[PDB]
Amino acid sequence: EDAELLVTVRGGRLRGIRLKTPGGPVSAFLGIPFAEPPMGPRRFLPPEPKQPWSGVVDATTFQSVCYQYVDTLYPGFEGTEMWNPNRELSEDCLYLNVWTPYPRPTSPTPVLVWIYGGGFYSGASSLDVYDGRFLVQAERTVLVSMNYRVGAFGFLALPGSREAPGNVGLLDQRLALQWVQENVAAFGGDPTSVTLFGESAGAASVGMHLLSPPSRGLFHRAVLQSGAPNGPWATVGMGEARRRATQLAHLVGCPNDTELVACLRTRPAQVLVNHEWHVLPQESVFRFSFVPVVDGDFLSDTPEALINAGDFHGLQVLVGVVKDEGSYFLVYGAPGFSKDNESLISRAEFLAGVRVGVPQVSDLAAEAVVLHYTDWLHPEDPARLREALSDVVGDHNVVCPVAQLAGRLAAQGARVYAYVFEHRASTLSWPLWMGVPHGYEIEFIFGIPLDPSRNYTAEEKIFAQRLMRYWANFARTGDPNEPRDPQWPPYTAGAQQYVSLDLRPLEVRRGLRAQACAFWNRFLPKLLSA
Amino acid sequence: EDAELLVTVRGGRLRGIRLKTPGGPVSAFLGIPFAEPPMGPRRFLPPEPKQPWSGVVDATTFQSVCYQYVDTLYPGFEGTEMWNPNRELSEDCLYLNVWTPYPRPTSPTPVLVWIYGGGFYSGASSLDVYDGRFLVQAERTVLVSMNYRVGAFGFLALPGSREAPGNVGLLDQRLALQWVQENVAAFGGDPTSVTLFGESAGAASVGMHLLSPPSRGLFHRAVLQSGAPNGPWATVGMGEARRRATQLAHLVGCPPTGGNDTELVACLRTRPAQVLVNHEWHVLPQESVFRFSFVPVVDGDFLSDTPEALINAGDFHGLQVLVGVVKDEGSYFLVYGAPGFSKDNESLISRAEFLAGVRVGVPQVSDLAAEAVVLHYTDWLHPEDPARLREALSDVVGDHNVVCPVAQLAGRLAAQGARVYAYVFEHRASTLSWPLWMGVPHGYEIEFIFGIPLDPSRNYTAEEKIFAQRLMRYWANFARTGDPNEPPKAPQWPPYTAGAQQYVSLDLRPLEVRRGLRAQACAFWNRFLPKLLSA
Ligand SMILES: *[C@@H]1O[C@H](CO[C@@H]2O[C@@H](C)[C@@H](O)[C@@H](O)[C@@H]2O)[C@@H](O[C@@H]2O[C@H](CO)[C@@H](O)[C@H](O)[C@H]2NC(C)=O)[C@H](O)[C@H]1NC(C)=O
Ligand SMILES: *[C@@H]1O[C@H](CO[C@@H]2O[C@@H](C)[C@@H](O)[C@@H](O)[C@@H]2O)[C@@H](O[C@@H]2O[C@H](CO)[C@@H](O)[C@H](O)[C@H]2NC(C)=O)[C@H](O)[C@H]1NC(C)=O
Ligand SMILES: COc1cc(-c2cc3c(c(=O)o2)C[C@]2(O)[C@@]4(C)C(=O)C=CC(C)(C)[C@]4(O)CC[C@@]2(C)O3)cc(OC)c1OC
Ligand SMILES: COc1cc(-c2cc3c(c(=O)o2)C[C@]2(O)[C@@]4(C)C(=O)C=CC(C)(C)[C@]4(O)CC[C@@]2(C)O3)cc(OC)c1OC
Ligand SMILES: *[C@@H]1O[C@H](CO)[C@@H](O)[C@H](O)[C@H]1NC(C)=O
Repeated sequence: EDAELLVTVRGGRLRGIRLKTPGGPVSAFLGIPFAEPPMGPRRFLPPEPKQPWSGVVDATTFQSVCYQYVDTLYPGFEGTEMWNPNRELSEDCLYLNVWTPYPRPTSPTPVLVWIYGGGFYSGASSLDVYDGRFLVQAERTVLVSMNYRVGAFGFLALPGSREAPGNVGLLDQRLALQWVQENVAAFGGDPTSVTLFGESAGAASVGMHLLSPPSRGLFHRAVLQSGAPNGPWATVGMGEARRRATQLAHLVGCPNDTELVACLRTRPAQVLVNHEWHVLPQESVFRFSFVPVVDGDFLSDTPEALINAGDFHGLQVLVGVVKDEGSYFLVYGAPGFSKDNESLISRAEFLAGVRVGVPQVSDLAAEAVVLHYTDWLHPEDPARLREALSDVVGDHNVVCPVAQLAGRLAAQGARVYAYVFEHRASTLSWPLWMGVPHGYEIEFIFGIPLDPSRNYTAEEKIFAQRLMRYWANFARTGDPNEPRDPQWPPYTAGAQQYVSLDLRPLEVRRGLRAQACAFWNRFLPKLLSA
Repeated sequence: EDAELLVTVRGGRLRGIRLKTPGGPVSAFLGIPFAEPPMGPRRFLPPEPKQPWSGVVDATTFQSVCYQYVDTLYPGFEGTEMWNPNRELSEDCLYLNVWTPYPRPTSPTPVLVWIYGGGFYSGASSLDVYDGRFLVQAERTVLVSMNYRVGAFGFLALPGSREAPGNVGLLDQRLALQWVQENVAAFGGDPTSVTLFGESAGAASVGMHLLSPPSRGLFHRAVLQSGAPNGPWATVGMGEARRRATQLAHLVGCPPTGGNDTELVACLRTRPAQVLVNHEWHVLPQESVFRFSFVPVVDGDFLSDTPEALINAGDFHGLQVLVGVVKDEGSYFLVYGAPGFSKDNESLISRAEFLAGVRVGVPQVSDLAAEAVVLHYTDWLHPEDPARLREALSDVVGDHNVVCPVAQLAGRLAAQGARVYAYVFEHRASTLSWPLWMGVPHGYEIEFIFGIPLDPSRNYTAEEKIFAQRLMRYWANFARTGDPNEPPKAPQWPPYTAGAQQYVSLDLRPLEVRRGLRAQACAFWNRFLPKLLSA
């Protein structure tokens, strides 16, 4: 019996499992319950701490995936399947995972906490691409990831009601962060050095914890990869949340908030999932039905407001984007797009594409998008229209919200590091026209290229090793830099410096699409207010 | 008596003068009356045709400059004085000039008609820079130029009223063109080949003649240099013109505000010309640049609709047009009103001076509109760089007032049947006295088009003399054939079209072909901004 795989936490005793990497073993504790199962009367309610157990919890395998919609746009295709649930779906899904060096560290090790993305409607901590073994072995951190409720289960809100208050998936995350404070020491972790990191909705989540005081006490540094709490998709107001909750009830045949939630509770989970997409008010890309709601509670104001009025002295943040943030989303709703052709759209498709990509704005607002994003010397050229519409969607949803966050944070006391990730994985199965799509930096941050049984090049392995070193340096010190030799300077609102991450050494550049983001961040809001 | 210097026109007999030019003699008939003097009771009224006379009128020197404001921002400075009146001011100013080859052409010769600019408030055909002797000598065309009333005398309007209907300066121009039809043959000119050309307000006037059918019969081709009838400075609506007329009258004590139009006008008629002139600048609604008090008025008469609407709805088959701009359209205007600007320093403005300059440069738009301008003209990697800010303000003013209106005109004329040629004039004259930062300012191609560098007393380089010869050639080729190209191995000037948008650079190097008249910038001014102003 291996004593390194026995741990006792506040609720009871756990048995882990030893895992192999090419660098040596690692200890993992997978499927640790951190909340009571949010089932039956508990659906839509905030999570309750897991009651203590007798005996030994088997923590040797990933637990169930939270109920969520499963992608079937390209059945069997690696590019979609790698994001899909790889364990059975269940509402009993509130488990977290801890990876630690082997043998377990005997002194306080810095903790990385991963929050997965997936539009707040999908994702799982068990996905291969989020495997913590390589980071833990190579950089000697403790790594934690949790499942949190997604879709209606995590974000359906009838604001004001006690039966469906909203933001419960965010409370799932907070609760797991509380669990880490109380229990990570038992694994060698140091509860006083917890770095949060997340991608997409995960990054939006990280930012939300930054802006919510009951969460802010539970971690020390933050990494936001291709996502921001101020993204136009990342939150909804109370009115639109109520409307969507109400449209979901009617689609599944339910009728007073109390009677409405009670009827929703009688419905099989899969039935709610089968109607995921149907509650959005208009045809769109990069929009998700059930997202965090601004109701004065978890967020006391909009993240934009909270960001502008925050003092961020004492915070270090790492943020960044991939080279082609918009491309992936176009195959899921823009007319004329497919992974299976060059998606060389027409001017008319570009224009209908803009209405989809910037949903719910006035025609004047759309015209201003079209103006900014048309090359008026080549207004009708298919390849430029494809790149331009990718830019529209990527800038609006990701790049410019991230730039805004970085600018405000740096100007209000935080030390910010920014990157653009510009390497297209040799193993990437999405077409070449998609460039470096959303999500495709992650396998490199987790050092997945070190897995022998996969097809990455020798250069790609070395690259993954650089990136794990940046991320872990940042977790340990608040600064990604290695000792002097090409340096990664902090991002400031004036100089606006960021680095390109690819196979070549660090290259410093200026401005996160400064001209485009001026439009989205400075001009467009004024237009929308008049 | 010299038979060449004697000519009979419908009105009576004329005696002209024989001018020396470095390439040979030219016959000039300067100061031909074409209207009854718009004096006294005829102030603000449409021009009356000149009554026949007995005997011989001496057309031997330029007549008076029409009453106008005189610039004193830099007294004695060559750059300003070259534009100022060089004859005495008078309301008695409706004279035109004809230059013809000596000996007089035997067969009918194509005619160029010049229309000066100066914001509809200033200018004269007598200026040295508009001397037609060199064009006529080099290219054997007939050149005509006319005076027309400017300022309140030309464009004060109380719309609807008989006593000050507005647009009489444009009617002055039209009467001159009728005179050309009736009389230019007597000088050896061809009334069936008449090409108008003008710069700034003159270019805008040319465009208005295109858009107004009774004018349209009087010429065949048009050249618009750095101006367009659709420019935001070039017309006002009836209400704004009335407001301005009324504030002028009020500033000079008429009536002893508003009232009977007949009475208001009669009171204005008793004021000395100079009294009106002194208050001219004072009626503009806000502090501004590139704005002028009394300009053509859209009243349904001369212009049946806005020039914008007429350009859009018009059929321009059978028409050739040549249009263009200088390299730095906006710079000149900035020293006449934008904070931080001077000809006597580098005008390296602050960001705050830039924002304030935007309000002045784009007057009478919403705050949101101004914000859109700041967004499109700020470099967000260098938002406070003084040199860049100076340049960008120059571009705001140049694009908004000149480049974008001309591009829109060119695109619409091309799309709708006209052969269009477009240019950008990029040579900065060796003799230019304005500071280096202004680059190639508004108005500084004219001296080259008119061949002024051939004038021995002036100190242009030999290359500039060659350049001027090339330019005169294109203009004359265009006037003769509707096509500036040489009827060889010489680089070709391609038509401008709404899709390819090709134009040429004019300078010391040969023709270089380029695409887009500030196409990105102009999409903002011509496509987006108007939609924003509506909403
Ligand atoms: C590129 O493909 C899109 C999408 O098409 C799907 O995948 C293709 C490879 C092929 O199997 C199509 O038949 C599929 O629909 C094409 O867009 C579609 O055009 C059809 C009509 O021709 C229309 O009914 C669909 O709605 C369109 N799909 C979308 C997403 O708008 C597009 O034309 C292809 N581009 C080419 C051929 O250049
Ligand atoms: C550039 O000049 C302008 C305008 O000024 C004139 O010419 C200068 C060469 C110098 O002799 C000035 O004193 C002249 O007035 C400067 O702007 C002016 O500043 C004065 C007071 O200093 C103020 O009353 C005026 O309103 C300003 N004029 C404006 C705003 O148009 C400008 O500061 C000069 N730039 C420099 C010195 O860098
Ligand atoms: C099939 O039905 C539909 C599916 C989608 C749909 C699916 C979708 C996304 C998206 O934006 O829209 C983005 C996405 O979620 C990612 C790209 C994402 O957001 C972030 C990260 C990863 C994991 C890479 C992802 O979840 C991977 C899975 C993705 C592509 O799946 C949209 C629809 O409306 C147009 C729709 O029909 C109404
Ligand atoms: C001194 O009083 C003022 C004068 C002006 C003023 C003067 C002026 C112009 C102009 O845009 O505004 C442009 C101008 O006319 C030209 C550049 C032009 O338009 C076209 C061609 C030429 C001949 C070169 C010009 O007429 C030459 C004379 C110019 C420079 O003179 C503006 C004022 O308001 C800010 C003002 O104060 C109320
Ligand atoms: C203005 O006054 C004159 C008298 O001097 C008169 O003949 C004319 O009809 C009046 N017009 C109007 C509109 O009152």
